[PDB]
Amino acid sequence: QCVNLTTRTQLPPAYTNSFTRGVYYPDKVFRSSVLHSTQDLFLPFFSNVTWFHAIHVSGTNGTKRFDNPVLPFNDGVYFASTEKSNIIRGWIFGTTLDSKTQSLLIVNNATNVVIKVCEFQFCNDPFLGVYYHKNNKSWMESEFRVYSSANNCTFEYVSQPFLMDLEGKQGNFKNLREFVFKNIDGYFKIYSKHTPINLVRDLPQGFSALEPLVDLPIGINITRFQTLLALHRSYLTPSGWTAGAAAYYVGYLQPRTFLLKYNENGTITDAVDCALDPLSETKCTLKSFTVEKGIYQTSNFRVQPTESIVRFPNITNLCPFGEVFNATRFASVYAWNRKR
Amino acid sequence: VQLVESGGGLVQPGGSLRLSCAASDFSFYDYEMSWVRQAPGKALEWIGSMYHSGRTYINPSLKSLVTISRDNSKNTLYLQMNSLRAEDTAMYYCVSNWASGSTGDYWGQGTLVTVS
Amino acid sequence: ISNCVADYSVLYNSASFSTFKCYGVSPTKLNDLCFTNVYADSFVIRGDEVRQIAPGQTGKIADYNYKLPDDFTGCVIAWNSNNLDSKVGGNYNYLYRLFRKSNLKPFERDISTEIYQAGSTPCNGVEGFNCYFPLQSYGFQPTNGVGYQPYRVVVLSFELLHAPATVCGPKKSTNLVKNKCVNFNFNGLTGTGVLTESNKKFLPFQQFGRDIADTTDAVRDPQTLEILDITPCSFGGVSVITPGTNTSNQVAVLYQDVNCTEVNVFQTRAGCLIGAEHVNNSYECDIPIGAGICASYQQSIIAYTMSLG
Ligand SMILES: *[C@@H]1O[C@H](CO)[C@@H](O[C@@H]2O[C@H](CO)[C@@H](O)[C@H](O)[C@H]2NC(C)=O)[C@H](O)[C@H]1NC(C)=O
Ligand SMILES: *[C@@H]1O[C@H](CO)[C@@H](O)[C@H](O)[C@H]1NC(C)=O
Ligand SMILES: *[C@@H]1O[C@H](CO)[C@@H](O)[C@H](O)[C@H]1NC(C)=O
Ligand SMILES: *[C@@H]1O[C@H](CO)[C@@H](O)[C@H](O)[C@H]1NC(C)=O
Ligand SMILES: *[C@@H]1O[C@H](CO)[C@@H](O)[C@H](O)[C@H]1NC(C)=O
Repeated sequence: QCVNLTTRTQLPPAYTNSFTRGVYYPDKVFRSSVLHSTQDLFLPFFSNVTWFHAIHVSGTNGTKRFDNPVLPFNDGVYFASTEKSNIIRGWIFGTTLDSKTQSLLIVNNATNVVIKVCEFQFCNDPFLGVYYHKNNKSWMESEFRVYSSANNCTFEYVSQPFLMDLEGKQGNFKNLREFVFKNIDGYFKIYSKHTPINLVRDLPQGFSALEPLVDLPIGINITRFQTLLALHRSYLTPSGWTAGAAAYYVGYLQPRTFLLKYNENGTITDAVDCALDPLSETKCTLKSFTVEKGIYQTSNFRVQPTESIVRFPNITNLCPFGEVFNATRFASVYAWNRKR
Repeated sequence: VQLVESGGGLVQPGGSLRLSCAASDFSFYDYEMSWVRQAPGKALEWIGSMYHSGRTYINPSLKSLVTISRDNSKNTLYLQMNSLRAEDTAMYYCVSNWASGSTGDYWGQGTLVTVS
Repeated sequence: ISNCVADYSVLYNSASFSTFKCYGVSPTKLNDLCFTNVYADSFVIRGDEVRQIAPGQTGKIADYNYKLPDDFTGCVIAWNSNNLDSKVGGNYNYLYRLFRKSNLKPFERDISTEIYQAGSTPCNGVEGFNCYFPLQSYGFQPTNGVGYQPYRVVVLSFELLHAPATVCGPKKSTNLVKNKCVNFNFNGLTGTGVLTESNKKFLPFQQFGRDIADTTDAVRDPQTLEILDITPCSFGGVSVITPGTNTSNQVAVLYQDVNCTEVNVFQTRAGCLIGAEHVNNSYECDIPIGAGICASYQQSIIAYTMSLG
């Protein structure tokens, strides 16, 4: 355990845009045939989702190199991935990703998902891998190479696994697991669902409201993330470590105003961003998805100030304090001295 | 089991007996150790205990035949009981982190002893 | 203890109880005030020296071994366990302590056992005279005194940290009654109305529905998981139909859009009309009621259906 392999490649991410992705249920309230407007943390429509590439297997001759760094995370992330092979294992939520600080761990372990939080003592470079056990016919995907040793913590949550291998059909699904991890008032919220999609790269035009599946009552002001990718030991095929590849996404939420349509069964079918286009702004004001012809006063636009100006007179190098505070004697109460 | 004991067997009344159980790391013996045995038809009978420095206190009821040697680099400790009588046909146990509580101690298996 | 429910009400009826001693925390409202973390304690100490766990008191056990909080977020909880650890011949197993260095700050959990000097003679690794061992035996027998027999002293401490809901009481629950004006409290959704079963396609993660203008109408049961409607029961204005205090005094009271099934009797579109005879005649409209029905004074109050002409 506690073994490092970081490699070199830093190929640039070909910035792509999500068409209609990042629509969520920001409540547990049933609503039928009502267009409700919310001002919550969302992902703006048609925005640069960081088209990250995981460990690069560009096939002419090997050269597997890692692309899972530590990034600055403001409010949340829209995370999506194909991973037809079960590669992504968990997340390394934290603040400084060192000792002295609390951290959050998500694990797949596709028998029971473990949401563990402990003040671990991470070693140099955290990664994954698979080794022998010589007994019980098992394999080792220990994250103790990420999480050396825990102390002074008793936070554990293991539940019914949500990140199954629910493909079960070998194609046309690709388990596009979409997530948002957001921190509110010292409370953790997670929303996700599975979407079957055929596209090779990028994201489609489809709309799919993303349901919640777990809320975590802990209260960590999580700042730095990290993803996990399944890896396997190199064998006698012409110390070897970390054979694998993947492809994952990273997004960032922005405070926005969103208008959401509700089906007669309560399922969100459509949504409109109330800050992208003047046409979309017209829909939000009228609270309808179809606007009749005419002219509507949507909002007010003013040009904002540019700089700052401070003006003070030519008086400098004076401080007449102390003659009134640290004087030898003060006057009587009925005859107070008024020093202008 | 991560703790094994060696010693015992059929011994004529009056012989000696020993038990050996060892660990590996210097910090695993923090901080209390003791010994215990459960003879069939007998309740618990604690004998002695000691801290890291080696200060010992022994139960006054059966404190006449207590002698213990301790090691640190080998990470061991031995409870030596001599003058094997006819009432020791039972199983013994040595325990690490004895005082740590209900869930802070690890137990053993012992070896069979025959006494006439 | 975190993300649990500490059943204090159960804890008041769990084992043998002798002495309740609370300081700074009310003993009757433990369930209501939700706490954050509980660090349970279990004393094995004779009752003679138990009373020393408080500010302004000193003892070999209270201020040396394991210190309770000065701001007692809990109660000094001590019971009796005379029938637990009694054996014949004297239970010389448990460990006393003789002395330590000096006074200690609150919440100092001692593990090390550094050697102590009693006088001018130094120890420097020597145990014995003026350098005492930190262990001594207890005494427990079935024939020993009750006070010197072991006590089950499980002191409970609380914490008001700024953490999400982790410790609170059970608060119990009640039964459900339908088709009656009742007061409901479903995890905070307090209100009054009529509860009746409904067929609404509630999503599994959705708890309570809500129509236009934020009027909750459907709520899922927390136990049976059923969809129940919510609507306030009958209310409305009360009108009086009178022919004036110059011909008679009989009046007919009309309850606007309140069904006659709930408190002669005639039912109209405008509401139940109590105190008026329904007749099939048709004259000019004298006292207008509504929906084409309006009453008049003949030798009583009778409600027509107004004749156009
Ligand atoms: C909430 O968020 C941060 C998470 O680290 C913590 O306070 C921060 O401490 C670091 C020290 O390196 C500062 O750089 C940050 O500015 C602090 N955050 C804020 C908002 O001040 C801590 O967990 C929580 N801090 C507060 C003020 O609540
Ligand atoms: C995404 O980034 C590229 C340059 O980095 C820019 O050309 C493009 O306009 C951006 N698209 C969106 C939706 O932000
Ligand atoms: C909750 O407890 C009651 C006890 O009778 C039980 O009948 C009920 O099934 C439980 N709720 C659910 C959803 O199982
Ligand atoms: C009101 O009274 C009438 C009597 O005919 C009955 O049909 C009806 O069910 C009652 N309730 C409502 C809501 O109308
Ligand atoms: C008056 O109207 C109703 C029928 O709807 C009934 O009470 C009765 O049969 C009628 N009486 C006469 C004389 O028409």
